[PDB]
Amino acid sequence: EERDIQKSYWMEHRPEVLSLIPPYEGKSVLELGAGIGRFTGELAQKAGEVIALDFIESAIQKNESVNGHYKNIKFMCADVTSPDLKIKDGSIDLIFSNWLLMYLSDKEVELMAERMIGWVKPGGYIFFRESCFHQSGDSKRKSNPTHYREPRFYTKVFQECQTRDASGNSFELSMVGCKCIGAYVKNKKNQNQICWIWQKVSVENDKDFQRFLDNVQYKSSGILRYERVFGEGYVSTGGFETTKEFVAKMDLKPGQKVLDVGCGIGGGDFYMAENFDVHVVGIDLSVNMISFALERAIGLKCSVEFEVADCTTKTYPDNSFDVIYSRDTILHIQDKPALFRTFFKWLKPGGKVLITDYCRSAETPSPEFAEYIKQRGYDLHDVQAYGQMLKDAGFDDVIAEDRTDQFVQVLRRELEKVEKEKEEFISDFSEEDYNDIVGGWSAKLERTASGEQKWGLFIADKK
Ligand SMILES: Nc1ncnc2c1ncn2[C@@H]1O[C@H](CSCC[C@H](N)C(=O)O)[C@@H](O)[C@H]1O
Ligand SMILES: Nc1ncnc2c1ncn2[C@@H]1O[C@H](CSCC[C@H](N)C(=O)O)[C@@H](O)[C@H]1O
Repeated sequence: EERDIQKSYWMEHRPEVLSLIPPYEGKSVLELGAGIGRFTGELAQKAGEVIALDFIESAIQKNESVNGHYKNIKFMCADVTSPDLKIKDGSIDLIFSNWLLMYLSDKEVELMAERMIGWVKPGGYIFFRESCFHQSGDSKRKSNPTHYREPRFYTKVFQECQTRDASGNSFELSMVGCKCIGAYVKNKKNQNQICWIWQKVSVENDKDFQRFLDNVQYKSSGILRYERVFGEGYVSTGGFETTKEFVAKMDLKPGQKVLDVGCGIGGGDFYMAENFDVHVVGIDLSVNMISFALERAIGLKCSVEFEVADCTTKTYPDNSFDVIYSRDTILHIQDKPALFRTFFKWLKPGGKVLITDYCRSAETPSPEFAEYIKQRGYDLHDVQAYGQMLKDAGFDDVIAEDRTDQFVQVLRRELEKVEKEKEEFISDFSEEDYNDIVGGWSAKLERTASGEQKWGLFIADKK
């Protein structure tokens, strides 16, 4: 039994947290797992009345020895899960705990959310703080029964919690805050102390609809494994480092307008807009790509806009853009000359096009390369011929560079990093995700080594 294991464990065995908890001056507070009263004394000094509870007799007795002089505390030795624990429903302004749910089974956490919402009055708060993430228990002794859960579990249990009064008003919990104890630092290892603040609200939601919405988002998230390999914000060759190199060639001036054809999740667009004070118009055929772009754009003050659109059918007025930019997108486009003629009209006189794209050697594709091209739906040309297409469309000063050596260098570095981080990659993602990346990068390196696959950089300008 969980109860016996946790009780046995516990038988053998601050200003920041208080600053985080909802206002408690004058209020009715229930402290669960009070221990010897590290918080109890502080709470009581401002609270109207406190109930301090712990299932270890000696702990709660020590609490009473130290804090008993505060006459507004009632002390209880009880297990929070016990049916015999009697606390008047709707009587509590604030339920406070600090390390507690980690000592309950998964089903008991669900039980406790229900007990807690019952105990708190409408408009009241629940605060809890737990040690999270499985790896937090790697160095744990076999007889340490502490549950180090993924934070998503606590969020989901409490967001689905529902109850009724008599008769028969529905109540749920809204999430007021989720906070990292000691302040969140990006990429910082071992930040596992997390707290939540929930408020009891009058509402009846359909949890199946919420699960549906979350599941739609989860299904759309495959692109994140590619972002992991390329770099935050990027889903093509070389991430930020290649983007910085190529954007420099545009000579972007403040106030210019850039079209990004195949904008993906927007990282290159944020980079251009923020660093060069240009307006970027980004289009991508994928709803899911644009969803991430829009989300990462929230809060940014740079001038970017994103739309789901097919670049082969989208229309813009003549002379709309100073620059048309595209990275590893146009291999999907079957009629490049038509696309380029459209680019020529969209660009203002004096404008510029910059494209990187997958290409092939001039030689006829091997049967294996041809089948790959067909399955993927690609339209590949040699670098010189691609350049000629830009010339044919009316562009001047066409530069067409074979950058395959750079492509290979970048592929090798991208693959090596994933391989060296295999365990974490798999924990964050999955084994199948890891295999997809390693397999795909290995195959690209095979096709480059055979001499069949190429990578090109194209720059041209208009009149
Ligand atoms: N099911 C349960 N019912 C009541 N108390 C419990 C419990 N499971 C664990 N506890 C108590 O929860 C406390 C956790 S340690 C933290 C104590 C205090 N909240 C503070 O932060 O200082 C322990 O004292 C333990 O005895
Ligand atoms: N006809 C089309 N119109 C617009 N985008 C297209 C398209 N065909 C393919 N794409 C998009 O082209 C993108 C290529 S991946 C690269 C995205 C981004 N430029 C970056 O470098 O990170 C994909 O997101 C894909 O959805």
